[PDB]
Amino acid sequence: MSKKISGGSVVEMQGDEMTRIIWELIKEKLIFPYVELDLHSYDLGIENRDATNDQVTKDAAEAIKKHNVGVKCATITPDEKRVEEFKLKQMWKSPNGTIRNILGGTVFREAIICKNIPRLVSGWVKPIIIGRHAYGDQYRATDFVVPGPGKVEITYTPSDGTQKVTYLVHNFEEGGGVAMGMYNQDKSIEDFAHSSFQMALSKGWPLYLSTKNTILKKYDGRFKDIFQEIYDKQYKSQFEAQKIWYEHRLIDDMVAQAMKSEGGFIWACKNYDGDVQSDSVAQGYGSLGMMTSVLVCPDGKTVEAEAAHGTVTRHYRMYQKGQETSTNPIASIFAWTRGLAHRAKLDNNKELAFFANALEEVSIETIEAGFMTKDLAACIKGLPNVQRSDYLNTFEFMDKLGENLKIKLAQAKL
Amino acid sequence: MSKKISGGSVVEMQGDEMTRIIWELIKEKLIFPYVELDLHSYDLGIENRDATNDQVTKDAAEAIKKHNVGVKCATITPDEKRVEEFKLKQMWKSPNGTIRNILGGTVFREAIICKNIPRLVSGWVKPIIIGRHAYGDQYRATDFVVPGPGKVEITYTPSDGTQKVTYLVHNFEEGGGVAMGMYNQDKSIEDFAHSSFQMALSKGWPLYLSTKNTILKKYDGRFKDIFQEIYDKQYKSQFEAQKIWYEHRLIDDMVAQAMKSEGGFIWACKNYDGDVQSDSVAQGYGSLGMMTSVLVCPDGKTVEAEAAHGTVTRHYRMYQKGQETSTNPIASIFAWTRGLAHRAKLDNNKELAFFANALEEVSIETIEAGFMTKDLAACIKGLPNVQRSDYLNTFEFMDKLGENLKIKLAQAKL
Ligand SMILES: NC(=O)c1ccc[n+]([C@@H]2O[C@H](COP(=O)([O-])OP(=O)(O)OC[C@H]3O[C@@H](n4cnc5c(N)ncnc54)[C@H](OP(=O)(O)O)[C@@H]3O)[C@@H](O)[C@H]2O)c1
Ligand SMILES: NC(=O)c1ccc[n+]([C@@H]2O[C@H](COP(=O)([O-])OP(=O)(O)OC[C@H]3O[C@@H](n4cnc5c(N)ncnc54)[C@H](OP(=O)(O)O)[C@@H]3O)[C@@H](O)[C@H]2O)c1
Ligand SMILES: [Ca+2]
Ligand SMILES: [Ca+2]
Repeated sequence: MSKKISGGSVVEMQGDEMTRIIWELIKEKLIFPYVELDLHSYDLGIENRDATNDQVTKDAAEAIKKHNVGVKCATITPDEKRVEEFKLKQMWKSPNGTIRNILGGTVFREAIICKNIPRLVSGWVKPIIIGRHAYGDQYRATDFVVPGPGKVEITYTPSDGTQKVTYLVHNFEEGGGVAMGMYNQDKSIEDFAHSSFQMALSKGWPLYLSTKNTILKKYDGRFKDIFQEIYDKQYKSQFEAQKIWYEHRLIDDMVAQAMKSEGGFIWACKNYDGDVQSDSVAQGYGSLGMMTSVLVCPDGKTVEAEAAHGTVTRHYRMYQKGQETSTNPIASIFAWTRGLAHRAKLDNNKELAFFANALEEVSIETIEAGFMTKDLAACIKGLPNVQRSDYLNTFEFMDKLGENLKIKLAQAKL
Repeated sequence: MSKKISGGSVVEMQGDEMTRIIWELIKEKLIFPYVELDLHSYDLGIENRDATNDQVTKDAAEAIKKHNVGVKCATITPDEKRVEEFKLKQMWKSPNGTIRNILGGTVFREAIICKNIPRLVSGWVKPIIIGRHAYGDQYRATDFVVPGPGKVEITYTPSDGTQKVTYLVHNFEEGGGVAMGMYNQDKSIEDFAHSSFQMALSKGWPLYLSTKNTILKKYDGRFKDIFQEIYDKQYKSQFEAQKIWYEHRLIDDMVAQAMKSEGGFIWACKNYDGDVQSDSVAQGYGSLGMMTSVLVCPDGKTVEAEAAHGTVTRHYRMYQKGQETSTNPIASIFAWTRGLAHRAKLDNNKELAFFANALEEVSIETIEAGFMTKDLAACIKGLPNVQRSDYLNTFEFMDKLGENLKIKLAQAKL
């Protein structure tokens, strides 16, 4: 609509439920008024994905390869109950898995900190950065139900023409169950290691990798060996210069060490662990609504910013019944600022870069000034002691943000 | 030596490193002096397992089936570095996986609480109980290294050999990587559900199950469907009477909800999640050294008690160097007490039951009186502010418990 700064090419991906509502408020009140964009939109709402048989999801991924920058809204991943809810043709796969599998790379997640917000974990005075391997494992697996007594096996047929190898997975003598198979590639694991070592060096913090190699001796063993190998041959000396270090730990030990630490380190996580632990860490610092998530591709030019949390169904349900909601929009806001910032970097656009940072400090300034959504208010007071007066609802908060942004930009221009 | 209370038949499993040292101190100073047990002993130390080609591990599991009660010390699970350390014949599999796979059931883990010990997580004023499915998944999988380009497929064959379903896992056309197969059985998942619903009813607390069914639609979907099914048909009404409830949550949502909760609920976890989260929860309340872990078998008669943590190798290295150490023995002691307490329940042995509870309160009384190992001292003071005078070394702590126990048992008679 009414815009002024030249933003450039950006790939936008619309989402579902509560986040879809918030997403539009962000563009209308915080972005469009000040930035003119060459926008490429792809509606990843559950209805449009079903309509296009999920083709829209693949088109978006490819669009990101071309334009180099994407910003995504949380989306719904269908299970049986969802198929029945929207009368879907199929139980579509996670659009995040599809995008990540096509782009590849590492998803770096970190909390968004405000000085007036108490944490649930007492010692985290420094930031914890998680590097989630964005490829393979459970997010590209094959699983099915075992109908009754029978044999389940997994085989490998070499392109080198030698004899195929067959391994027994299990002999179901009586009754059925379930089975599945998953995998990962060396090249992808290699990129994962490089991005981890590089992130630790740019921050000047130690690096940790977690696996369960004692149980999955071959599978996880490969992650552990590739990391150690690349470290010894290309990064060990650089780490020592900055007096930092790299260590591998069993997932058990790692989550406990993290819990009692004071933060200040990079945490390389396999796909699943990175998925689960980034939520635990976000909640630890305060709220799932306060965290950044950016997929950094192996090219060092392409990026996809997103909100790590989901569509927030519980809040949407309330909305549908006419009950007042107080959903944190910051995570969704920082997906735009982080993306536009990268856009700025790639175009040497100082104005856009200025805008991206300006919106980020306005978000933090607002909350520290005392205006926040219910989740952050519960951090200060106890959830049981939170009063309606301690916070603004979803839309009152977007309005306040809007005014503050308008004031800061004016302050800058004048 | 001495002994006085008739204890009955108990299967003991010796372990490795730091926990092996502690294990002997427990028998010599806390058990043997007051109880004469019919011990059917098995050495699960890494050296004896290698010597017997791991047969000793299977003999122990079978012994537990026969005598109905076992108590186990933490053990080492070999990876390449361990094979080189002890010059092992093979990279032996986890003895815990072997025992659990043979016995089946659910492993219930819970923290051991002391009033004077501060938590890392602020809101947990009530206990969190984890029910870890002890069968299948990653702990009975088939993983291998993929040497180069080729195809990996997984298949199922009815026992009547009439057909064969083949699913494509992945086409490796660029290089190599890894792949694996895993499974589970309906019957085992069914026992898991029943034990979870029953535990919630005996405690009078809500129950939660976590899975990632949105991604592993068939595999995790089966867990979710079996739980809901058994709930609706056999437990829903009983839950409502006690005003409690059951809900399924995505693993993402679950770990975050747990982090900000006040505790007071049963948490049904798939094998892997139960493995990882029980460590995070233990550290949250204070220390990995303060947690109980008991495998409750389907037969509702056989039980296996253990410590949830490992052999504590790091402390063990300082021990070998001839350096003074301070390692929490509490978890190892409760493995003996809960095991003896079950033996008492089965034989209707009142004297033994009194003894088991007496040792448990002595452990708690000692710490609350101000005598503890370094880990607990760091909970009170900050780790950076802990002084030697603030804690006892392992040998000093065991001796203090030993004297306190002597007192209580003397008053328990005189
Ligand atoms: N596209 C994605 O990246 C993504 C990621 C995760 C889940 N999902 C999808 O989202 C749907 C719901 O999944 P879920 O239940 O696990 O949801 P979720 O979106 O992660 O939210 C679960 C809970 O987290 C809290 N929360 C999350 N974001 C919040 C915010 N911005 N402000 C305040 N509180 C927030 C709320 O707790 P209270 O209810 O206690 O306030 C909410 O009920 C599913 O269809 C799922 O597939 C998508
Ligand atoms: N048999 C079992 O049930 C079991 C379970 C887990 C691991 N393991 C085995 O044990 C070995 C070591 O594995 P890991 O490194 O993950 O070890 P771990 O035994 O879990 O200990 C890891 C860290 O946890 C803390 N910790 C654990 N128990 C403690 C106690 N009793 N008192 C005080 N602090 C305690 C220590 O932290 P600080 O160093 O910071 O003090 C220690 O270095 C491996 O060979 C593994 O296969 C066996
Ligand atoms: Ca997540
Ligand atoms: Ca564990």
